[PDB]
Amino acid sequence: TILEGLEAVRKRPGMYIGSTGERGLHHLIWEVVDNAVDEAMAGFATRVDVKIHADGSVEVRDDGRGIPVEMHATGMPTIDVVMTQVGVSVVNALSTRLEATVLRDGYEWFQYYDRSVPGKLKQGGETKETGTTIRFWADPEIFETTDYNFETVARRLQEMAFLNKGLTIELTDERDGKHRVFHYPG
Amino acid sequence: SITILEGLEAVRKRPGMYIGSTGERGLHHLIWEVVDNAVDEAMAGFATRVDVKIHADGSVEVRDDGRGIPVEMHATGMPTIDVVMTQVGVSVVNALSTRLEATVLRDGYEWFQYYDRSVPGKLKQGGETKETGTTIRFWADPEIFETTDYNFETVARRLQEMAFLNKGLTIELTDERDGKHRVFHYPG
Ligand SMILES: CO[C@@H]1[C@@H](OC(N)=O)[C@@H](O)[C@H](Oc2ccc3c(O)c(NC(=O)c4ccc(O)c(CC=C(C)C)c4)c(=O)oc3c2C)OC1(C)C
Ligand code: NA
Ligand code: NA
Ligand code: NA
Ligand code: NA
Ligand code: NA
Repeated sequence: TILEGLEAVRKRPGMYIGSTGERGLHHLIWEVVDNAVDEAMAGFATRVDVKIHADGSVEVRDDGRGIPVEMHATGMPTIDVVMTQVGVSVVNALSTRLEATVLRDGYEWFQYYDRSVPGKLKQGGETKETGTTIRFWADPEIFETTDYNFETVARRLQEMAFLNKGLTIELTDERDGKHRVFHYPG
Repeated sequence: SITILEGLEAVRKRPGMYIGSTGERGLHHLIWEVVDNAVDEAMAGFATRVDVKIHADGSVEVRDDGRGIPVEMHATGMPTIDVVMTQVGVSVVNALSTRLEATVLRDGYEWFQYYDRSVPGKLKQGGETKETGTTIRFWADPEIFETTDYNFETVARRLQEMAFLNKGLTIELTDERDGKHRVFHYPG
């Protein structure tokens, strides 16, 4: 049933991200970034870092509270409930791979998803830091393009910074070295 | 299999036999081993660039554009990359790390592997690419080392020396803890 839900996304992605061209591809970034910016609005995060990797993956890191990793009532870690059932599960469904690294509850935690199928959540080292890193690889079977446009992403992140005064958003493109930092005082 | 585990446990039992000591000098030996493997690939004529990143979580990432660690099934019934990470020089880094991740571009694909206290995960085949190279990210074990705090200046001075001794190689160093950076490239 959880698998059927994610397969429904792959069958009709337009129902979830509007379309499967360049605008649909960029929706994967908007979803993950919106989740990070939500932590800034909530008063926990101060910075969101976005990287476009040369392998076509995108990495989004925040210093918010960290996606909860404790066991959920449904019998999987809460992070796995999130990545299989809520908004960002669409990103998992339409990615060949998603990795999550969370700083929370005194530890670094590692999870991966292989075509949306969770690995086993691993507890890493001790840390007082909190936050979330998500890295995802858009599925080229789904999208008409896997080419992210730096200028499109930069203009969106600059507007997000303008609506969320005091938030810093950094964007790095590892394909060609482009780098921008956006922030408005607040 | 018993022998492979015995070998890694021998390293944890007496790390001084393999990296000299378990203070700061010993800690920095983990970076030298991984970087040495990348620089050797470059100067054997297969790579042009080595990128070293000290992450805010205390992990170190070393990336090269060399041939990539071989990933094909080995005669022993595990992938060659798992033989490498459990048996050769870099297996000392794996043994003295709580975690090691390898991302290899080779044989037409991006490949993902992890090691939890040197125990391999299942090697995963990712997307298609002609590109080749190796990325290793490792988390030094604080139960082994007296300190896990790498020194930017120590790393920079050693990488500068490596670039000087290997003319034509680019070595880039970034430290996400405090934003420090260097790029070394001696023409040759
Ligand atoms: C993709 O996850 C997103 C988050 O994205 C990021 N990047 O943080 C963020 O947008 C937002 O994050 C929330 C949203 C609400 C709470 C929240 O209400 C918390 N309060 C708790 O006491 C708490 C503790 C454990 C727990 O399982 C839950 C409910 C489960 C949630 C929020 C998934 C809540 C908390 O600690 O963290 C929260 C966090 C991190 O919602 C998620 C989890 C869907
Ligand atoms: Na949507
Ligand atoms: Na959403
Ligand atoms: Na935080
Ligand atoms: Na990883
Ligand atoms: Na290469």
